[PDB]
Amino acid sequence: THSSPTATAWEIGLYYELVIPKHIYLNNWNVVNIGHLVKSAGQLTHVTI
Amino acid sequence: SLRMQHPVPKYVEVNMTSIPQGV
Ligand SMILES: *[C@@H]1O[C@H](CO)[C@@H](O[C@@H]2O[C@H](CO)[C@@H](O)[C@H](O)[C@H]2NC(C)=O)[C@H](O)[C@H]1NC(C)=O
Repeated sequence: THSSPTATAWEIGLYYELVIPKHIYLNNWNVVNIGHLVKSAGQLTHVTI
Repeated sequence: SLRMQHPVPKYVEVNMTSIPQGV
């Protein structure tokens, strides 16, 4: 905004985004799906839910 | 003279547990 050899001035426009939490979860586990093997009319099959 | 190798018994313990629904 101003520039002299002994004096300056500046302006900055900052925008912020604040997330507001509804709930926070701390003690968490990932799932892993191993399923089961089945043998049927000669064919080996992997089964999963 | 006669030299022979007699088998002798031994074991290792193996434990197993289930995984409900495979999860
Ligand atoms: C691992 O498991 C086997 C299970 O058979 C243990 O065997 C025992 O060993 C002792 C000697 O310390 C014998 O007196 C018992 O008769 C054995 N029988 C059983 C069924 O336990 C083996 O010694 C174990 N070793 C380790 C490193 O834990």
